[PDB]
Parts: sequence; structure tokens; C-alpha cells
Amino acid sequence: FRYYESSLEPWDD
Amino acid sequence: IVCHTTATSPISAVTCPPGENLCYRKMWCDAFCSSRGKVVELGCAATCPSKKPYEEVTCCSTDKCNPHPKQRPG
Repeated sequence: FRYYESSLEPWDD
Repeated sequence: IVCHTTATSPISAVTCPPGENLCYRKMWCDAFCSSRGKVVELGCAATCPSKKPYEEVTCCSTDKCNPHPKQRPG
């Protein structure tokens, strides 16, 4: 649901 | 003020309520600190409370002052 440092997807990128 | 909030599926930044003029940005080695980790919960706030040892939220007194560490569409 966040922008996880991984990307910006609402589900860990 | 306005701060990027990941509350919504996508990414964006709105103006916090009449109770928050600051900006924060959660973070923690998600269940994939290997590749992902550090979950930035972009948002707004009136300040920075205690916070957790692993899950901490940043703070700022300016708009778009708490962006994502990887800000980017799609």
C-alpha cells in the first residue's frame, strides 16, 4: 500500500 | 501543508488536515529488505511522535518535504 523503497506500488512495489 | 501520501494505491500528495502541517515518511526493512525493504508510508503529520525501532516515520515542516526514497510513477 506504500511506495516501498522497492518502487511506488501499493504492494511492495 | 501538503505531503506525499501513499495511503492511496498510487502515489500523490495532498494537504493534511487542520491538525497537521508537517510531513513524514515511514520506513522499515519490509519483508524484503533484500530487494525492497524500507517501506516509505509517505504522508503528512503535525510532528514526529515516538516511533518504532523498525517502523519509523520521518517528519518535516514543508510541503513535499517527505518524498519517497524512490519516488516514481508506475
